[PDB]
Amino acid sequence: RRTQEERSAATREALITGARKLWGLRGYAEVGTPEIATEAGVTRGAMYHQFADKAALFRDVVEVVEQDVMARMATLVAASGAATPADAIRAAVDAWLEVSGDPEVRQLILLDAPVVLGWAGFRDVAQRYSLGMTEQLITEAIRAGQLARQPVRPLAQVLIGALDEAAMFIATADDPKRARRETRQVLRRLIDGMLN
Amino acid sequence: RTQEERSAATREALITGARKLWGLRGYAEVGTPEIATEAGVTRGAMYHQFADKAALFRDVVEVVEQDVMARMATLVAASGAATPADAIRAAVDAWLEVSGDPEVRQLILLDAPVVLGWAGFRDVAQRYSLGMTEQLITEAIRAGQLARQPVRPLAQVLIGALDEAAMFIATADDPKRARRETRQVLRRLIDGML
Repeated sequence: RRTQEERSAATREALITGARKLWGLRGYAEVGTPEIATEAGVTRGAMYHQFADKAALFRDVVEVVEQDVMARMATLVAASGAATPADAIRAAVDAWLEVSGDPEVRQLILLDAPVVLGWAGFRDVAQRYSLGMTEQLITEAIRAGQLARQPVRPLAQVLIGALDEAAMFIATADDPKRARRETRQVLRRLIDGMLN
Repeated sequence: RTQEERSAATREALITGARKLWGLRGYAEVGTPEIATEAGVTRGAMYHQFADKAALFRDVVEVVEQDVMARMATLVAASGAATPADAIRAAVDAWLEVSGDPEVRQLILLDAPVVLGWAGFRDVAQRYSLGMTEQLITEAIRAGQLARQPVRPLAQVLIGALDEAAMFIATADDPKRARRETRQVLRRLIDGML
């Protein structure tokens, strides 16, 4: 026997896992909640006990994917050997271009999320984690004397705007391999210009 | 009067009314009946000019983009900028002024990427503000004022930064200080870029 809180937690995770998989492959518009409930092996009644509607489930999917994106990026940044805050910023660019190239991340984060959530929803749900990490890297680069002292939150929001748009440019390009290479170069120059 | 004069006046009334109402309340909050009513057009005539709500939005974005391009060009010329690099610098101030218009933010920044999709909006902006940015970047490179690099990605990434800068100011608890701080970080980023 499982306790009710245990069954509720296992039900919730199965739905997030199933929605993430199916929406990742086919897009938010192409998969309904009945097919997701079936995929998770849960009844529709249990599903609607965890999530009021389709959009509430998508929001949780986005949160979980974004957390995964950050963890994957931290691994790539650690693998780059970056040993200063500025070098971590440079590596975070390449890490983002690699992870956002994941077809599931492309579908869920780049194509679906800005449309399903709107601007304010995407900032609050999707962007908040990356914005916080970016603010920290900026603060540390200023502390280390690698970046001129300046307002941290506006600069972080501007960088995130540039990085999100870079991923969109690659994701929609008729030659994504080429677009990724060109975009990587302009982003590296933009970061190097931002720094000392 | 002439038949095309009628359709053109009908088309222009629908775009003007849709621009105004969607500008004030957002695409999702105004239906085509309220727009036809604002424009003084019948439900049949409005349908004859625009197949669906999104088709009308596409023409609204075109004229708004045109207005943004013209306002940006006017302010940059008015700033006294006389080199491509100074024109790029002046565009920061010009955009922060033009983007203080809530209709511009609602239609271009909030609605357009949702209603048209990102690539669908790009197809419109490439003929207007995006194309203009690409040209200014090309000229700064030709002048040796900007490091040679892929023009199309740089133009689009810079616009992405400017889009979010405008939204950061608009939602700030203190918008007046946010505009000053955001101008500073944008100027520093551009000056480092040049």
